[PDB]
Amino acid sequence: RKGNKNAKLGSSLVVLVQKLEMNAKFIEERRAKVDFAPKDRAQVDAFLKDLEWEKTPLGAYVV
Amino acid sequence: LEGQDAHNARSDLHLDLSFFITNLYRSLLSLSLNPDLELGNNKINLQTTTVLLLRCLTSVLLPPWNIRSVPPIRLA
Amino acid sequence: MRPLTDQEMKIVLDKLANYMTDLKSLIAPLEDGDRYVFRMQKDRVYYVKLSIANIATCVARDKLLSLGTCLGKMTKSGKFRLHITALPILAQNARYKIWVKDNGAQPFLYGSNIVKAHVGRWTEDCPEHSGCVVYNMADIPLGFGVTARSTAEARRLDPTGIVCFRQADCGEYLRDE
Amino acid sequence: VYSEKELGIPQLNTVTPVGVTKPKGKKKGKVFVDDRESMNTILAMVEAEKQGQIESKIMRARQLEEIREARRIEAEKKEAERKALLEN
RNA sequence: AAAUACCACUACUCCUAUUGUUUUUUUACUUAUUCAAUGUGAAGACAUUGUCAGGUGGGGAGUUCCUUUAGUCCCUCGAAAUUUGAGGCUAGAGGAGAAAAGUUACCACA
Repeated sequence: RKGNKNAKLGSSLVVLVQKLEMNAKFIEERRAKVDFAPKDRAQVDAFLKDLEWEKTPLGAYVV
Repeated sequence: LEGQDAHNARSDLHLDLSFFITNLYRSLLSLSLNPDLELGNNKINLQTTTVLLLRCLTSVLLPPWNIRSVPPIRLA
Repeated sequence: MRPLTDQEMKIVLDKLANYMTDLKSLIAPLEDGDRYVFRMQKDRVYYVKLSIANIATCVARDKLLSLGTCLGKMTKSGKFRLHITALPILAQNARYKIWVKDNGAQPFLYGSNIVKAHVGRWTEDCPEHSGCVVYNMADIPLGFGVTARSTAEARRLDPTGIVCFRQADCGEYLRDE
Repeated sequence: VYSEKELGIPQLNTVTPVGVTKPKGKKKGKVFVDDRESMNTILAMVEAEKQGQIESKIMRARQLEEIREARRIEAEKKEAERKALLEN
């Protein structure tokens, strides 16, 4: 959109990229408070085992 | 600019590589998603784009001259 | 509050280019469609976000006391002078910068001129009367000024000899207390 | 030595035009530089006299060209503003 | 502060149910609306837009309000209950005009 006229693919990719950005942001807020010194990585090794693949915005998208 | 005479000429001759550094910085992502990186005594004429990228990055981050003067912001 | 005029902008940018390399960096647009603009309250120039200036427009002129970062003051004769409040922006974009030891950092903070007996690191190829931001050995922005001699002259200079002329130091924050 | 501003010296018309001069002791209308393009052109001129002498002819030409492009963009934006405020 | 026996009233806080009202948030769909074309397609109840109440206005056009003092204990708003604060009235005192102007037992130079 300065190509083709395939608005179906256009809309599908715009919603895809919006959801990818939302998931990246979601990772920002839940990772902003994690300590990752190079000799102590307990929090990052215990980061998100307790969350299942439907809570994430991209999980909702994919399901 | 990594030639000796040009290095000593730098300030007098107004030879600034800020444009090249910024261009490499802005093109890193496009090169990362490029699919033809490895589709390939010389110091310039190198057949592989990833080899060229390592030469650029070595010149920038690890220059032969003033290696302990590189801006930390650039390095990071 | 009002924007700067053409002559005022020219003078302010002349001083800022005397002390810095890149100024399109200062006036460049940001990600959120916002940019840094210049404002004037009383006889002082303020480096501010456009959004902050627009949202501070509602404040009355006689009751607005500061905005963004105070960059300096326009003198009675129409001459701009920078400030230790303007030190940070000079720190991001300094052209020439001179480091001093602790035994010279304390004198500079008291308000003295830098000496090569205090210097511990130089900037190569520095003209005689240029723009140098004074740091300590911990890369802490300590002040700014104009150097007195070139690098070669300072090296061949007497260890007890003035190398830089002080214009502002961080001790003025103990003035305005 | 006394300043030409202090002395009441009339402006003289030369190859550099005087233009429409303003009456003395009256309201000199303040034109404001708050546009990104106007800041660009003023900045380009300032950096030009700050850098000064360049050995390379192409480098000098590029410096002059960036100043010219700044003026061109400023003029275009001002003309567009004129059109916008004259029609709408 | 308030004292419990006796028996009367309504006052909040937290929950439940249906025999009902509204408002807000998220999501879904097009008919509001936005964009492209000529001899129908896309986005979407969000934007955009409009009306009032206001704040700032060193810019443009036109012309030449608060604070203090003393008083009647005269009126309104706010607060606490057994008293106050802010305004209101009477008349003294403060604040040709964005070009610049005035001023200092101060600094630097001459």
